[PDB]
Amino acid sequence: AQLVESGGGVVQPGRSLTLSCAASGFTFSSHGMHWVRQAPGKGLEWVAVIASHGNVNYYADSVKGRFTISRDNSKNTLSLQMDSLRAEDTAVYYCAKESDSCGGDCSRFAFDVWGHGTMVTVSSASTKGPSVFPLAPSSKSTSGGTAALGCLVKDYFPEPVTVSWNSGALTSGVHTFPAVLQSSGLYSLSSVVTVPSSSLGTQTYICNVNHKPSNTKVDKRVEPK
Amino acid sequence: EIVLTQSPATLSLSPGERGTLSCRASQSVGTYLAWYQHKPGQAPRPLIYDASRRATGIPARFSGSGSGTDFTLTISGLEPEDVAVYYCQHRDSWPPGATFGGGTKVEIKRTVAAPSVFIFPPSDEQLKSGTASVVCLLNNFYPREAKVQWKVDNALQSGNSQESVTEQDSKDSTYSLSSTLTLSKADYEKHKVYACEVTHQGLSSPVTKSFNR
Repeated sequence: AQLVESGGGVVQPGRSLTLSCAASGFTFSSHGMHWVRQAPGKGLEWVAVIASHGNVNYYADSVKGRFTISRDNSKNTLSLQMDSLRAEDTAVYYCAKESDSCGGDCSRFAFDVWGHGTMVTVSSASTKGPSVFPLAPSSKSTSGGTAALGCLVKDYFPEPVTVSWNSGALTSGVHTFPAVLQSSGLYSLSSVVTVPSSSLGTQTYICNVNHKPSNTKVDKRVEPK
Repeated sequence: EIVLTQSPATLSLSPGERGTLSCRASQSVGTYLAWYQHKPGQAPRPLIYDASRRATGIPARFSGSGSGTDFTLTISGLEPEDVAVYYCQHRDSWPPGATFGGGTKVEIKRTVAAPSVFIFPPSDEQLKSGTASVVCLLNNFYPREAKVQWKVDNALQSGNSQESVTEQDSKDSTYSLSSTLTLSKADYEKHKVYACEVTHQGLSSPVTKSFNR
């Protein structure tokens, strides 16, 4: 059985988004339904519940008065209307089905079917593509040792960016780091690779950066200065 | 009103090693306690229902036990795909809200590996645009604990750096870390020596990487 989740997006603070889940392979109206979320750097947080026949609901204090949970036992869908959004509402949201009774030994207090998760991002930032700067290998790089080089992908919004090296031909020793959110509200990440210092004598290194929201495509060669 | 406290914060297990995860409730919850496995980018996966009942398709190496306030999840021997964050969870009928523990990160334990350490001055290109980012890279180290401190003309920097750490490497079970120090171009030009001080248990002494602007 499945919960097929949709919705989500990127909005300004004080604005609204609606999330939805469609039931598949089970009797929707027979089960209580929940929303759960996970904010960056935090754990799972329960958000809201609506009873099987929509007659009782309940909210976490953190969202009470702002979010509205509802269900449609005709279309067999579950909704979360998220109004008055705050930056701290930024999170992956999951719909979840209450676990089944089983003739006495099983409770309805767990979550047995989960939606895949969808991202909600709340920020005053507006769409901006990144600047891409080289992280050139040290002049001290010398044969027999290991050299590091990379690209700094700075000041973009929203997530995500994708980075490859040499159009995907280079993967060994690559580390593309989780983006960090700057006080400016823009993201920044670095992508590096370590290679034999010897390889600087023969090999071209190009970082391929893509930020779809801004249609930004950059291919930057990284060489010793 | 119900709080679930998980420990340890991180549980480090060699492949094949047995491990136990603890979840303690702030008051009795009977057997109303579930466990989920969660990996970045996918839905939480039910492991254990009602304290001890395995969820559909969950391998026998996962077992739940306990009642009242003290609960445990046992992994009889870590397999690589078991690396994940594990949460316990409670709910009752009324009031109906669920409570989650804070999570226990399960990671692969391996031998100590010291980081290789690299520093990158800002590019002339970035300087052209009025900002200066200095980057410090700690490459492929274990365990995850590391300290990076920035010094500018020997002055300890505070509040102007951010760092990021990769997920555990699928090949060698190490971590990598990037720290970025950010200054205005003006501020950057007012100093000469930029240094990254790295402390890790794999290093006999902290390593300092530096350059003259």
